Amino acid sequence: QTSAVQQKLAALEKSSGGRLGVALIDTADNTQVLYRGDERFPMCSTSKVMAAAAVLKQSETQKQLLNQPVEIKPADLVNYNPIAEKHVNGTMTLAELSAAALQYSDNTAMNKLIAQLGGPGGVTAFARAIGDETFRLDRTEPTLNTAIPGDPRDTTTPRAMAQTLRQLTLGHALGETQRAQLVTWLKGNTTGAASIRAGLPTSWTAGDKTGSGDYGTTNDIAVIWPQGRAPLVLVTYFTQPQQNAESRRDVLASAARIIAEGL
Ligand SMILES: [K+]
Repeated sequence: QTSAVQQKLAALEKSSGGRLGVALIDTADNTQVLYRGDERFPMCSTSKVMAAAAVLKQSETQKQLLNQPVEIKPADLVNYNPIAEKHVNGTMTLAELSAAALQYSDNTAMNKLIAQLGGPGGVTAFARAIGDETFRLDRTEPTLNTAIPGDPRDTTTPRAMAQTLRQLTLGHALGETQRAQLVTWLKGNTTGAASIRAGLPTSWTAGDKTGSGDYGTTNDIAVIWPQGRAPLVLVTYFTQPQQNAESRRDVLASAARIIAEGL
């Protein structure tokens, strides 16, 4: 079937000129709403959630891991490094790198998480360990953002990412103090006010991770606490046909507003 909500998302998509993917899980009743839910999209910086979560999982068996220093050298800086550049020729802890990656979208910080995990495939391995058969991380920053149409590298589907985000933030994929830390980090994101959360009633609270890349790729994944009811998980991915396209955070806000109005 095609619901009214799905038809509205298709109208939004048509007007946008791009390709929109949406997955909602309403934890009040476990129901899902999806739009292109099984199509692949480039994750861009939304993949930082999986990497940070994989390090949190490692920390369950190493109480001091998050306080472990990692050297930041000039050669490690990539294209967007607002926290790591302050620490070149010094160190950041794995907690500091996780916070920087998640809350500031620091790409050097992501590369240090990836390295801690043994490379992109270590991120994918953690995904598989928590039941996500779809996610794949193939490259480091910045090349994981090339976002070329039809390229499977560094992609997932909206359905898979919503399910994973639920398990990580609300379920039991992580230990309870690690889950709480992930949620704290997401709720302190600095980059999200124009994306999903722009489409939601302002009384609601949320944590999110944005992403952006080539092909005007504009993404957000969020855990949401609406006023008065059980939490939601919402994924909104968007990508466009030309390599140089502009970001469209407003499309993500519009998708979220359609979802919220449909509850
Ligand atoms: K970024």
